[PDB]
Amino acid sequence: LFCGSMMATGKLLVSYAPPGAEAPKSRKEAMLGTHVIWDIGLQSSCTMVVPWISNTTYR
Amino acid sequence: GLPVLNTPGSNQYLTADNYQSPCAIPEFDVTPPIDIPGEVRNMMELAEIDTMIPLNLTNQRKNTMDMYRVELNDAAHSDTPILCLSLSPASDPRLAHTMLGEILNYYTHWAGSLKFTFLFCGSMMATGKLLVSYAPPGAEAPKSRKEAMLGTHVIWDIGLQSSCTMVVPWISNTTYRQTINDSFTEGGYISMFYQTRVVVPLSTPRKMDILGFVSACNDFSVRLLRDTTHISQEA
Amino acid sequence: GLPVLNTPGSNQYLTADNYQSPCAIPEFDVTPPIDIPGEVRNMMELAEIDTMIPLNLTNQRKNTMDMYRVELNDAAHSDTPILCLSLSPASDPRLAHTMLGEILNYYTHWAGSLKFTFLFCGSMMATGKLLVSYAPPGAEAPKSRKEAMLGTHVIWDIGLQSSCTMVVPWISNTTYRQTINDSFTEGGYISMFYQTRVVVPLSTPRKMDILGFVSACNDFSVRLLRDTTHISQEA
Amino acid sequence: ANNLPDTQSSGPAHSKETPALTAVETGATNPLVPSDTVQTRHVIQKRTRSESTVESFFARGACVAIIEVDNDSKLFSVWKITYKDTVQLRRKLEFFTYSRFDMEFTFVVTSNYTDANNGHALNQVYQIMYIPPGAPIPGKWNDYTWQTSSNPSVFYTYGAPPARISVPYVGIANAYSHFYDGFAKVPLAGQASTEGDSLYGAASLNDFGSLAVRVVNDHNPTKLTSKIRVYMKPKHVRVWCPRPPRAVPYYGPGVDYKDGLAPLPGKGLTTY
Amino acid sequence: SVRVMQLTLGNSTITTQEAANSVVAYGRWPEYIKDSEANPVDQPTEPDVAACRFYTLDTVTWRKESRGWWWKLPDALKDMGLFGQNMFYHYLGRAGYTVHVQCNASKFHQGALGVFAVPEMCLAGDSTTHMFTKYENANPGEKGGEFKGSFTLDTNATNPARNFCPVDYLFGSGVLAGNAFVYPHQIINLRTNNCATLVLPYVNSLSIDSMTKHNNWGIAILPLAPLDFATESSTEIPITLTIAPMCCEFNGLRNITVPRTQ
Amino acid sequence: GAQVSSQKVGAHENSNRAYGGSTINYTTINYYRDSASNAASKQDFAQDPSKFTEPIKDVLIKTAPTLN
Amino acid sequence: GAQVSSQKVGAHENSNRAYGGSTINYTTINYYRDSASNAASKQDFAQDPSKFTEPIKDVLIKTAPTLN
Amino acid sequence: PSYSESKRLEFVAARLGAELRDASLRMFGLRVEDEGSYTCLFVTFPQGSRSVD
Ligand SMILES: COc1ccc(OCc2ccc(COc3c(Cl)cccc3Cl)cc2)c(Cl)c1
Repeated sequence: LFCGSMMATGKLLVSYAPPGAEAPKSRKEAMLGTHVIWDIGLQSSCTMVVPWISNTTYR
Repeated sequence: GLPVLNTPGSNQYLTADNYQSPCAIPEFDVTPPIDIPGEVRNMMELAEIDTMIPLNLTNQRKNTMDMYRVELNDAAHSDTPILCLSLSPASDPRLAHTMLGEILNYYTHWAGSLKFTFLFCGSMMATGKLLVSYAPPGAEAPKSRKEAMLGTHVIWDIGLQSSCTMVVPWISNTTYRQTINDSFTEGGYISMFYQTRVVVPLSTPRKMDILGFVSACNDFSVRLLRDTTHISQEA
Repeated sequence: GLPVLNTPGSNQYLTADNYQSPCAIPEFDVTPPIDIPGEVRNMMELAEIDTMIPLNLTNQRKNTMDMYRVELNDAAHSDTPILCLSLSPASDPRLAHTMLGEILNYYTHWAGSLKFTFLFCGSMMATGKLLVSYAPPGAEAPKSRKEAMLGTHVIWDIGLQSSCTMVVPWISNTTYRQTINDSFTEGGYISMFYQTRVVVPLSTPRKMDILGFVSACNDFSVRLLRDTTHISQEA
Repeated sequence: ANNLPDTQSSGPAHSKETPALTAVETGATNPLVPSDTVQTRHVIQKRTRSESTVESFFARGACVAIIEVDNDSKLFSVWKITYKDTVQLRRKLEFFTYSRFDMEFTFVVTSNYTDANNGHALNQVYQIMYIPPGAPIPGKWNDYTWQTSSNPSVFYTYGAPPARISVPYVGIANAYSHFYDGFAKVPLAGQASTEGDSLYGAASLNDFGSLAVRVVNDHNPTKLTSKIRVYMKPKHVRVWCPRPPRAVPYYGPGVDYKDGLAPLPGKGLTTY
Repeated sequence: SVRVMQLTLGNSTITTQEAANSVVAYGRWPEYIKDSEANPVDQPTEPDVAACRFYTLDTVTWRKESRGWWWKLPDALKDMGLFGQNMFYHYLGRAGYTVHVQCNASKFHQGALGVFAVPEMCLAGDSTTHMFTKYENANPGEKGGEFKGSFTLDTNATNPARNFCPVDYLFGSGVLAGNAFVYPHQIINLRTNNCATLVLPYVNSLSIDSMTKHNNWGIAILPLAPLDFATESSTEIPITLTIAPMCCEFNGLRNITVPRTQ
Repeated sequence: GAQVSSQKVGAHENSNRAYGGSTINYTTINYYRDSASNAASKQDFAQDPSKFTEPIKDVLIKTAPTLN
Repeated sequence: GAQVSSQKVGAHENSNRAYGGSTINYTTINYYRDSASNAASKQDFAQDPSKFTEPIKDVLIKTAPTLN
Repeated sequence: PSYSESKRLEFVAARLGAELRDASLRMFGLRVEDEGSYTCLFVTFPQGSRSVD
């Protein structure tokens, strides 16, 4: 949820990287995994779904 | 053999003829075509696409990106024109180099309606009303909003829809006009004025640009293919 | 008589024209044909027959029967190429003089698949596995079996069936390639390596030859008839 | 190549439909007609776009080369086939990115004595031989290459109507590229800088081959010069992807520029 | 509405609340090669979700003084995940794209960016030698290049730069920039939209080509109306470029290509 | 193998032949096997400029608001 | 005595004449009694290369062992 | 400059731009890959798709 004023704008990148590689430290690495580019505006919130990507049937 | 009689014109070479001739590479296996996107059938299709007009040909702005920018400001209302143009699409320096003008320079005659679209590039907080006008030839070229308002005009209110289109209808004596500056086939004048004034609140830029676009309407046509003066070759 | 108009091209002589002309020996009793064996209808039929490739153009072997022999031996396994070739059927010196290359030199464009057949001429007691490869253009030409194995390849096991064929598929950007060495229409690389090694028992020759053959596949075609550089005439 | 629509009469309006307002940011052009912004009368439109069809625009023989031969190695000349040696046809073709058509070539041949009061020669016959990329190029005006057993040749007799031949669509691609944003080679890592280097925007080093022209008659000590002006006309035309036309002077085969970079004149913003 | 959208490709989603529709170049949506237009006979590879996803290239910053930026496709994506891998492992490659340019500001900012997608976007060089720009300079990758306000001839004969000199009003190729609107485009006018979205089909005179030797599309971004804010002579707003290849199919697999650099 | 098309008469003579009959038709016969040898028929079609003028994904009406 | 054959159209004009009608046909008439005077029709057939490529007595399948 | 495959070659001309051609070639090496002979042929917009052996 964005709690800035109405006059504030911006675009953010929310990301999810399945295990096994180096944890993303730059937008460049994060953008290679599951991600949602959130544009701020009227709809105040943005949802990113972290899909079930696993080797085992249960964690 | 069969008796024949040679008529005048025989053995000549008309650069615009349309005859058959022997093929120098017979039985050649021609590469078939593929469906490439963006095929064109008529040159007029290109004349109907909006192209940006280099409206500001002042010495410091001509031949730079600034020739396309016409600046407005939040000054108090004035009746003086923001810009002036002559409806000579192929010859007026501001129209002659647009996609429309470029094509018209390969033809001797043009006829049809045109449309000018203006884009407001000020901030969202800026408002204003402008009067775009078209005056058919024959009288004094409008120098005040009072004269311009007596001809064809569109009062543009600035807001959400950023642009406004003014159609310059085909109003002519001759069935076709010439692509050169000639008084007999003169087209008239285009001008813009402030209806009210550009108004902005505090912390907002007081000067902004507008960009102009020109394209042909669906009743536009050209004829008599000729050579353009827009390309030359020395030696 | 009937009024006619002479068009440009009149009275010229196009070396590739196809017109009628008067017969200088009228009513001549032509000798009828007989059914002679081996008639040909298309030049491409000849390009589809296996012809031996002069693979060994080294200074001592070129222009001798040894230019056709590529020698192998029972040495321990090595990753270095036995031979290297460029897929320029009309221009590569090793391909340009085969029946296929000879025909391609009478045309400007070629397209289609090719096949290389290799014959093992060692004794019956000799065994071995070889890797024949084809790498489409664009990367470094393979210099080790490791790089070659990443492209199109056939692993040939030597035995009863003395020969092995590797088809070089038509993989091209352009619809037709040129019959000259040109990078824009480059074809790739052909190379051979030892998969295991040639093994022979005692009292058996440790070195033997293999012969290579090249022919066109059924989807091969050429176009634009031109003159060959393979024949000249001084004075 | 057809008709234009009629103008329908249009009366006054007072509605919530505003075709005059738009938003060019979308990338679209507002399809307005006069009746959208003014009151119009009914006009039965009889004008057509018959002459602006892609075919009619190119249906003209344009000069692409002037080959010269001096019948006293100049006894023969070779011209690398191209449309970029001249500017007029080139600029028209470049309104599009790709094209596909057949070609008609007409040859206008002129000759004259260099000397006002010296020499004489019998009527000349010319041989225009097409040398497809790969075929042997003549070294002398009379070597074996002029036998043309496979190359197409045109023998022109001076004074006869201009010679003319047709050529099919000969491209190795599905269309001719007026612009090629690439190279014929990719330099690989490790190779010498001399290696893998090629011209930007160039495809084959020899795209269409060239023309070899010579006078077949035995040359006389008389000073004579001939010029073959090559005219080409694209027929059965199809073109793709329109581009803005060339605004500044051409500077070579590429899109390079150097000299006339300030094409527009000055004009007052508020001057009609 | 014309203004709210969501684009999903593979594992990547893009949302926007201030769009101005989207442009599909020449009205053609990207597609795979049909059997009737096929050329190479070998079985193609189609990475699908692994290559056809949104890749975010480096963010550039727009200032009052910016002249413009340009990129080449597939060049700008050559180092992007599995798309780049497939590009270098295969002799031939084909792909369409969804270009999404991002640029947000505020209601007190002004400026308009013209985003053009140009087929065969050949640029002008810097020397008197024709077509002299070298491969390494013509293919900058994800960082792309910039437009200049004037032409400046490289005179160093000993060490020629062999680079491009794209003058902005000449569209970097000797044509007037105002006519660049004949190419598929959108305009990011700060008072109207956040972005520009263009769907580009594969355009070429062949069905498939070498992606390393040839760039099919060029992306040019020019400030049509310069950036301006309140009273801050100092203003900088970033422009992020996110592109997703579509309908990728490669032919002619061999060892990997490693092009020469810098 | 003759192709008979009609001409688009511009200037009309004071004849009925200027308005009808074979007098406003023209005849064509190809003499060469290769289509390249043929002249241009010039009976060329047109098309919709939409691919250039409105390459928009979500179709919009001019009367209706473009930005919705 | 006219022979009317059809051409194999390579480059197509933006006409329907480029796709059909007598506009894609060509006409031929022989003027000489001797067949030698005739031009070449060029409507030439092909054949099986087998007489050269596989002049083998006992026919063999490529999938099957050649040496059996 | 394009090397038509004789791996043992060195090309030294001011290329990728232009000059034009007073070009020098070099063959190393180092075995007697002898003669035989060699030719040098140029191409030209005017008459010169030709030269001498
Ligand atoms: C995109 O625009 C283009 C594309 C290709 C072009 O040239 C291709 C071309 C190929 C072969 C020949 C050979 O033509 C000839 C023959 Cl067979 C015999 C005698 C004379 C000639 Cl002249 C001529 C032109 C040109 Cl000029 C413009």
